[PDB]
Amino acid sequence: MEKTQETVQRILLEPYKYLLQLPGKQVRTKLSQAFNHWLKVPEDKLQIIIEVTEMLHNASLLIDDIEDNSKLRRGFPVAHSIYGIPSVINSANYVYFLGLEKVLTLDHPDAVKLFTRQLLELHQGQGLDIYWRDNYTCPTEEEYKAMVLQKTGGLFGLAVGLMQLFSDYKEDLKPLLNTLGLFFQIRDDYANLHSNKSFCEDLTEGKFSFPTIHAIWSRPESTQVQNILRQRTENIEDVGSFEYTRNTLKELEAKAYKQIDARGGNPELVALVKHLSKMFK
Amino acid sequence: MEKTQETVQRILLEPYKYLLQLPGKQVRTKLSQAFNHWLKVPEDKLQIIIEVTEMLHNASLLIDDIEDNSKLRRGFPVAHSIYGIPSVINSANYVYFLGLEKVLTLDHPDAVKLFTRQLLELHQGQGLDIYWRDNYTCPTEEEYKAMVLQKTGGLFGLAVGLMQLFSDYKEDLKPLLNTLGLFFQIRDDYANLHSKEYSENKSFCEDKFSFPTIHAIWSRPESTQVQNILRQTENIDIKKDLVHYLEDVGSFEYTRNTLKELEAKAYKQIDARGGNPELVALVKHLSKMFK
Ligand SMILES: C=C(C)CCOP(=O)(O)OP(=O)(O)O
Ligand SMILES: [Cl-]
Repeated sequence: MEKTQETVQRILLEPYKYLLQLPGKQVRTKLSQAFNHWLKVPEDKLQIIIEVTEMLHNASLLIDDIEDNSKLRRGFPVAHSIYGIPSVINSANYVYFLGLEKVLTLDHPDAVKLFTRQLLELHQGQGLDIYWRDNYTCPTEEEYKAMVLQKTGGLFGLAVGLMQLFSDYKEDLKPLLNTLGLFFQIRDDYANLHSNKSFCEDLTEGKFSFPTIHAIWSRPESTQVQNILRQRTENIEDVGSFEYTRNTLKELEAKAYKQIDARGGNPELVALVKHLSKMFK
Repeated sequence: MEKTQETVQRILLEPYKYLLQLPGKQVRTKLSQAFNHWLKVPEDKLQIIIEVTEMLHNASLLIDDIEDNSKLRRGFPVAHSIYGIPSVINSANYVYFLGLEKVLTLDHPDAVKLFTRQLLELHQGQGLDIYWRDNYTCPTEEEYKAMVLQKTGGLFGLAVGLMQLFSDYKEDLKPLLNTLGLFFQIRDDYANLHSKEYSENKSFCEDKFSFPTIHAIWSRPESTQVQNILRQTENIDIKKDLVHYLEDVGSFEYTRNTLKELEAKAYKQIDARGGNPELVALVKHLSKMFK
């Protein structure tokens, strides 16, 4: 049972390990560690939380790449181009439940409730993202943000919320988490599209991210075009798109620094935000 | 957030609601009812468990159809032809977590543990099935059986396990569950190759190994007639060929014998648990297929 449980687990995890070994930032690791400046979670619990968070993050990327027909991830072919969609779905989903299993080792009665809630949020966000893309209905800036706070902030919320289960630190971290979730997402959007080639391809495909959203709604005919496209569904700043994105990022950065200062400072979190902000300067 | 949650929910669940309308046997409900002879679960808990089980099962079917590249289910388009693979993955996975959420309403400390274990088993079984197919690894009979017990019985095991959490009856039903899991799957394998009526109702217009072909491959290890037949004819012809080869090597007889042993074992194990007329009658009816 040891030798072949281990073979099975290794087989099932192959697509996931492919992605995990690619060069990446582990921002969720770094964020959680920086947040522990406030929360003072014991190392053993923190390690579990970080593992859960990174597991779910990587698994969700496998799924994301299938859901939007991406070709590359972290510079390399997406897992499903190598292993097939079937094995990748299975692998990513297996990791979700291995994440659940690991949450149970936290031995806290609220942990599973929080994990369930955050996974449901994540799927709501993802599901909207997909729906818009499939119907070519470009979200507004505000719709995009709300979706991102579910799809991206869902996991940030899980890490910090699980930490809060093991901490007497009671300050409201939700505003800062919202800022950070938007910041990270929009920064990714910017990093992916700033060098026309990916940008134009996105527009062709109906792949919506912060720069293309700005570009689409910038044209006056946008409203009437988008309204025709939204009738098919259950759907309700004169500057360049990259400049607008850079400006949004600078605002989000400044806001983060304000919110960190409002919580008494956090040099490690500040240094992380500053490093990540080089991307758009 | 009130009127809006409902819209989003409906978007997310559309592929799942489509699949709910498709023909199906609802055996998991029938087996749960049969196990309730012993377990006598309070109706409020039983209703939740059955809903959880059916949700997880239907979600797994959405995923299964993507994972094995099915084109039809019971003669109708697979969900992902209608809604696309991205929406279906998202829908099925959302339902998994809605299932988790509902398991929490059972308010028993062991329910989530059971859920986790059984979902992990399900994924291991599915994952092996996929791996073998993708990597041209023909399993042995013993490996196939072990895979089937995970893939086919993972959710069966969850239903009964969750039931037993709210039952005074605490005897070990796992051996019987294993026998039943194998029996159901191998009977399906058999019926799908040996019975035109059963094939027509279930796998209408469908072209992936199974108990009989595994026996045929490993019993005549030098032959490659199975592989060669599958690589060839429109499916009626391919199937005839496969069927004749299986006939000629004794794979149908071997499968019938395996099923008879599984049947007899089930009756012995049911008797050892104190008897269960409903389950016995169901096994007997299902056993006609191979008599
Ligand atoms: C939801 C989002 C924004 C995914 C991208 O995250 P990362 O930029 O952290 O990707 P890796 O470093 O983990 O590759
Ligand atoms: Cl510190």
